[PDB]
Amino acid sequence: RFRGEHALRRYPSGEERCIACKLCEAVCPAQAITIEAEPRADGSRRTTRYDIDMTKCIY
Amino acid sequence: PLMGWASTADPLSNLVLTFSTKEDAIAFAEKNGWSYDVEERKVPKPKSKSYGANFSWNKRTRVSTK
Amino acid sequence: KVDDAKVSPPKRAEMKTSMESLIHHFKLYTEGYQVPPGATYTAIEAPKGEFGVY
Amino acid sequence: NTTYKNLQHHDYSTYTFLDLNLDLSKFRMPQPSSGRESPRH
Amino acid sequence: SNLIEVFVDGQSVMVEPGTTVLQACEKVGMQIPRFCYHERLSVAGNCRMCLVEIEKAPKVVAACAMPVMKGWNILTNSEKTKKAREGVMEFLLANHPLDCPICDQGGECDLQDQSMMFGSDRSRFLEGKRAVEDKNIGPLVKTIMTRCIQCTRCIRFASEIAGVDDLGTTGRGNDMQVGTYIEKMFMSELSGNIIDICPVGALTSKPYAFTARPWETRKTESIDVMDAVG
Amino acid sequence: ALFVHRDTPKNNPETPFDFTPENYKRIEAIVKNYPEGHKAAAVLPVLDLAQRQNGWLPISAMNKVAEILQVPPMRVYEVATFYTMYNRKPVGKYHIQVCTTTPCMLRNSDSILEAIQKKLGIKVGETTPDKLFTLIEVECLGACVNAPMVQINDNYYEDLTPKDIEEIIDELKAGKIPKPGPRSGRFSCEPAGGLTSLTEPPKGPGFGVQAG
Amino acid sequence: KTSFGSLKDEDRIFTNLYGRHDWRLKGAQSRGDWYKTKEILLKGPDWILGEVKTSGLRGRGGAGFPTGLKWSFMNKPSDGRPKYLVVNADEGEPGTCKDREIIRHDPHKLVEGCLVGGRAMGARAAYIYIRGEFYNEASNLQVAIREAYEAGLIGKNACGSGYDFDVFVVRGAGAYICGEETALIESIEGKQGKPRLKPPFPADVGVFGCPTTVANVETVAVSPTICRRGGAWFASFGRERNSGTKLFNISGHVNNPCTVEEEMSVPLKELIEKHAGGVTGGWDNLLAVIPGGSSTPLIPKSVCETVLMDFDALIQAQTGLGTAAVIVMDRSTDIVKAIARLIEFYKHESCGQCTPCREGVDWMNKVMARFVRGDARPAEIDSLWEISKQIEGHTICALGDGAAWPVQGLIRHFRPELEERMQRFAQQHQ
Ligand SMILES: Cc1cc2nc3c(=O)[nH]c(=O)nc-3n(C[C@H](O)[C@H](O)[C@H](O)COP(=O)(O)O)c2cc1C
Ligand code: SF4
Ligand code: SF4
Ligand code: SF4
Ligand code: SF4
Ligand code: FES
Ligand code: FES
Repeated sequence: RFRGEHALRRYPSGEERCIACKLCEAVCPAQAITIEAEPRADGSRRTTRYDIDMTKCIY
Repeated sequence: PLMGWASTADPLSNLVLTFSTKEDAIAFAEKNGWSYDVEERKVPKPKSKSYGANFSWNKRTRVSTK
Repeated sequence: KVDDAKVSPPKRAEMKTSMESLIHHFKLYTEGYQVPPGATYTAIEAPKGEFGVY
Repeated sequence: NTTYKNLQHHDYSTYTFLDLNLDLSKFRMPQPSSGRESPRH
Repeated sequence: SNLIEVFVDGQSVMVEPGTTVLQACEKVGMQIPRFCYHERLSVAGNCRMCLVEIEKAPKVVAACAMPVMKGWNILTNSEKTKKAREGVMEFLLANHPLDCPICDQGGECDLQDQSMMFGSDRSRFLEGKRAVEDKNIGPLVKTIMTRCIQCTRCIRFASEIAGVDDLGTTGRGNDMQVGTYIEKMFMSELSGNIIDICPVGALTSKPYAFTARPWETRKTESIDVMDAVG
Repeated sequence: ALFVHRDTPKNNPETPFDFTPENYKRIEAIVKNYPEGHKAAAVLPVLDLAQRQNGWLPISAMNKVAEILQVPPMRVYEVATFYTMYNRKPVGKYHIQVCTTTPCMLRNSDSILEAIQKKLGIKVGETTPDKLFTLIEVECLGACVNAPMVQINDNYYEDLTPKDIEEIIDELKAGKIPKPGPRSGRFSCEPAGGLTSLTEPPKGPGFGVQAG
Repeated sequence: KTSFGSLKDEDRIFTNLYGRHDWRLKGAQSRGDWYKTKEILLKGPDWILGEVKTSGLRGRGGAGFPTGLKWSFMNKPSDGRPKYLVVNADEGEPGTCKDREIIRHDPHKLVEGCLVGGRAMGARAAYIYIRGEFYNEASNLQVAIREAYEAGLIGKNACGSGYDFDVFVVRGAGAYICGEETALIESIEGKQGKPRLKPPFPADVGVFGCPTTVANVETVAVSPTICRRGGAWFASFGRERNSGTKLFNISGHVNNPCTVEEEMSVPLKELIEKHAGGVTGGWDNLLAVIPGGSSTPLIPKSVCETVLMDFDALIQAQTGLGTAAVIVMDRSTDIVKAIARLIEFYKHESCGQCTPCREGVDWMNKVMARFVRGDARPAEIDSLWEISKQIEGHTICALGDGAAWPVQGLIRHFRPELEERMQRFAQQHQ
């Protein structure tokens, strides 16, 4: 249970696991997350901009 | 211009000061010097509604759905 | 943890199938739980000394 | 009397309820009106 | 000269004739929690949330639609008032789907706020949880109809402000689909004002749909244009 | 069972649909029974006329009833989706209601359900690859005091057994129709022992009353 | 005071159970209709209400509200808004045939009684609501209306005297909820049948805004008999709160299941075996007995051998007496299965106004499925007990309450079969 790299996951042969539900930026105690979300042409709600500052991220 | 963020040259941009009466608000603002715009408080206006009036006979307030 | 789930968030199983535990997870991490008004103080023994917090 | 005095019900066609309502539409006192003819007029 | 005496937990206050328990309880500051009642429309009673143990009565009664006899005492903070709220709030979340991320009312739900502040925590109702598939009401209003808690707020708004009469209840028991039966894309005026009426995340804005969740955005006073009324 | 319309023509307004002027006279009798000011109260009997006229109501029937009673159609769509006697699917000539809940199910309607199933072939709740055999089981009707019951087009059949099922259904194939009343003798809802009811010809107004 | 009471002949309030001398107003006159009614009418409605509260009519249909209080609320001074009388004639509580017998064999006493009620409270027109199941009996009612109009004595200027009174008939469309007290009113209004809120009473706002009321059919039938007969002659049969004659019907599981008039109390063993054949398999074969119908908790064997049949008695047994289905059920079926099917009926007919009945009957339907298959833990059966404590009375109508009570009675009495069922499912999966 080390806390390192800030990686993402994805579904089994599937798309991006993030819904862009903004909880991580709502909790991020130095606000280093920056989420701007949009839907795409499909209909499932997704993102546009998912930025982690590594400076502010206290891990 | 590197990340698409909204910087500002406004240190005062995220002040908020929640008070309890208009008098002390104005007293503080004039005590600390800068100008101020007062908008007045607006309660919801009390009404006169009843379920029997939603069951009218020759009055047009009629529920029409349920 | 406490079983008073309105303070500590629940765990993953009930989180992935509840409704109340999902809502509690969601709002508990967005807003933060409400804390009744008043001023407290306490102090424990840090290995320095009186670690007090007010 | 131990015989089924009915079967007067037996002949009833599927229109007869509205037939009886149809023919018994005399002495219809005015079903008292009120202001507008309808809730929305 | 046209007064009614009530005690709100001992604190006396005076009530105009014919009004509700709820307007006087909101007169002393205690907002009894509500779902079907909203002051711009008539009074349904179908959300049942406003039960309050009003004395010398074994049956706990609604407060959005109670005539106010002289000399009440209105017990809000009792035992079985809380037990009735626990029961009702546990009943709402049975057939409501786990959508609070992809719901568009994360900061602005009503089940979320009032079920934190009034409800249970350990859920039950282990299996089941039916779902009603959505409709296509109008391309300006995105519409999910599994989250409809059938609260009959959009219906009364239609028939009593819009006058359009296109939304109806359909069915019995658990199966009450709410909408227009005939594949008609409902288009009328003030249909943009229905996404502010629907208290839960079941009628959202279509063009706004998935760009922000409302704790980030700051709120600011301004004056309208394009109509001469503001 | 799919409470949104989704046209599928042989529906799809306008399906051409109109009544008989005799039925128009029924219409005016019906909305002249109710008081003026509340014309919208005869929606269900007008819709009953539409069903009894044309065995199931299409959507153009609902537009017709709405323009006749000068209402928005949405109330008619509510009342159509709300009740039981109005079947928005097209049905056959004869309709079958196999009623079975509390005495009806415990007095072995499952024998009758098996009999109806393996005589007719089409499964429970469904329709048939001909007319006159839209079979649905239903909940309680009221006439419980006998064997579990059958409603066909405004008629009953009680005191059942699969040989009577064979007979009645072969005769509805043939076109001949037996009685609404009970079977196994006992010509009404009777105490079926040795007539434990009243026996004497009752007196009525003749004997001791008071103030009249 | 009687020793628990039984049928004493000719003290039957209404004869002609079935198929008697004719089916006619002439036979109604021979059996006791249209006799000296004008002298009762022209004394003033206050004396009619005095006659009824002298008789002390307990209200029927399984509620308990006495008729005298209701129709004494109906003594409002008549304003510009007319007064209406609504005769309810659905048969819920599956097992019923309460007034199916009455409206199939004698509509005339109902016509007499609705005339009585229309005089007795200032009513002006009476709408009679028949269930949609009953086209043929409804047309019998239509023939009787034609006979009473063709007599020229109801309709306009009744009994000769200048007193018009019109009566109509509205069909049902199939519901349990149209039988209730207020969803009836708005089902007549053309909107879909859904109850209102109670503290605006029907006697203040009713059908479109009229001071109206709703009578059960047995009240309509008993009304002109007590008007034409003596005061408290009705009251001589049974106790003091409840009084009079009632249809106790075994529609269910005995040899020759049938319907009988009796007095207000009866010993239950006489009631079951000494009138209607015998119990299927004898007295000791049955598992239990439900009184009332379907909105009533069960009564087990050790309670059914001793308890008399009064309204106060079934209050003392924590149940509620309704009508027409006071029946046994055998050990040979599982009472869990029977009550679970009744819960499925409750789901299939309930309106969707109140949240709690909607979702409570949803859970209880699925949980009784998981009990018939037996796939739960004992905390689930106490969970069902807790939720049946939550639902009760927290709705508009009493369908939710009458869904609370059977689960209650099953939990209060028949725990051991539930435990053995769950144990056998453990033996099955293991
Ligand atoms: C759960 C419920 C079901 C009812 N079902 C029926 C019914 O099937 N038929 C009927 O005539 N009345 C029905 N009623 C109404 C009662 O019979 C009620 O007692 C009636 O409105 C007046 O009867 P009373 O004045 O003699 O007590 C129902 C009421 C409730 C609460
Ligand atoms: S927005 Fe944040 S919390 Fe939500 S799915 Fe994406 S990474 Fe997870
Ligand atoms: S769509 Fe929304 S406002 Fe309308 S009944 Fe459903 S939950 Fe209420
Ligand atoms: S309305 Fe939206 S936020 Fe509220 S409980 Fe439903 S899915 Fe969650
Ligand atoms: S308890 Fe159920 S059936 Fe009764 S009024 Fe409420 S929602 Fe309707
Ligand atoms: S607020 Fe919905 S019931 Fe009173
Ligand atoms: S249950 Fe079959 S008719 Fe009542």
